[PDB]
Amino acid sequence: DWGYDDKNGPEQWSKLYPIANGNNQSPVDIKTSETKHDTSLKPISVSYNPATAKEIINVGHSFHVNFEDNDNRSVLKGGPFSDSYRLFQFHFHWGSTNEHGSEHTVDGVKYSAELHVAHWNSAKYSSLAEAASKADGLAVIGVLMKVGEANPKLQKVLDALQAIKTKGKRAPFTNFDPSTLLPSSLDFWTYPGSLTHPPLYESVTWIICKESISVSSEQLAQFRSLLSNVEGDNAVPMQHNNRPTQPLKGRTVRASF
Ligand SMILES: NS(=O)(=O)c1ccc(NC(=O)NCCNCc2ccc(F)cc2)cc1
Ligand SMILES: [Zn+2]
Repeated sequence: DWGYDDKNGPEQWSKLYPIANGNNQSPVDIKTSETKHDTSLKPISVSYNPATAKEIINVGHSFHVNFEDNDNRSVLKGGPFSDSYRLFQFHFHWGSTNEHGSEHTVDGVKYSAELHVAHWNSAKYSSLAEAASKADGLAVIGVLMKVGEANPKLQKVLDALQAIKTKGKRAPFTNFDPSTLLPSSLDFWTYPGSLTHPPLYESVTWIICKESISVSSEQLAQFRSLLSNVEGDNAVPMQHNNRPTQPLKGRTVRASF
């Protein structure tokens, strides 16, 4: 089993998953003086149906909000993509304290948390399971979360956590459009990368928003009060789940702006 402890964490993942030392690993530090503006990048277009929201689940190291993905009711288009990508999940990463928590960094600056909105290429593949290992299979929007004022748009998510406190618990999570969590501007960086935890597939086209969203210190505390243990065991809070940034290995981060 992999995790984020010193024994099973990011620094040891390569033992079980050798791709952890690959050439397209995520997250990365975005150095803005080295980004390349691309005039061929179109605007990001998201159109999500709130009826596709399905379920929230404690997965031990984090929690996931999953969506019905049987059709194109909820899609991401534009940016670097010619294909439509179907929403299937969003989740967060956070750190042990406010000073860190994001996965991507910008000019070395660490933010308090990071939102990931994940999609799969339904123009080319028939399912998430098929798409997840293909180089053009996944598209994930990352939004950096800067500690400050409480973010009211997180409210439904935060209010749901008390029903999935321990590992494996799950509950209906319906009628929610996660485009309400995105920043007002969708100016972005993009680069070819990977899942940020095992199985670390190098299948993700990343879309990192330039604008951050807010989160309060107490809202972050609610994430960290989720438990990684199963019901009845000694409580083990989910203190953190962000991977360190990884070498670019010659990749180009492109800017839409
Ligand atoms: N933090 S993140 O990079 O946004 C991020 C991290 C992890 C995920 N999870 C997945 O992608 N699960 C797909 C796994 N499907 C089973 C499977 C697929 C292929 C295969 F060969 C064997 C089994 C999503 C986003
Ligand atoms: Zn993630």
